[PDB]
Amino acid sequence: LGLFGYWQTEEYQPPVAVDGKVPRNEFGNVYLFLPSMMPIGCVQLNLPNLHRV
DNA sequence: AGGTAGTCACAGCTGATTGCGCTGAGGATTAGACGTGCGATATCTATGCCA
Repeated sequence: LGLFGYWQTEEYQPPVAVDGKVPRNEFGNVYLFLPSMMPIGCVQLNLPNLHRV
């Protein structure tokens, strides 16, 4: 397991939603450990059953 | 007076229907570090020996 140092890591730049498409990771989701990780043009909503709508 | 076309009333053909089965998205959920008792290893040095 490669433990990279602070000098080897710069910064995570969140993507930008294009043409009404939400960017997704390799697994089809978005990592939202921090608010800055949210892609530009995206909003997180805590609405139950929102995906069905 | 004579006859066959328009029309209405009972038969076949077919899609909708009520029993049942799959998918896809929700809400619930042990193997190193840190410290310790123990067992093997170091070490400073008081004292008696002869040349």
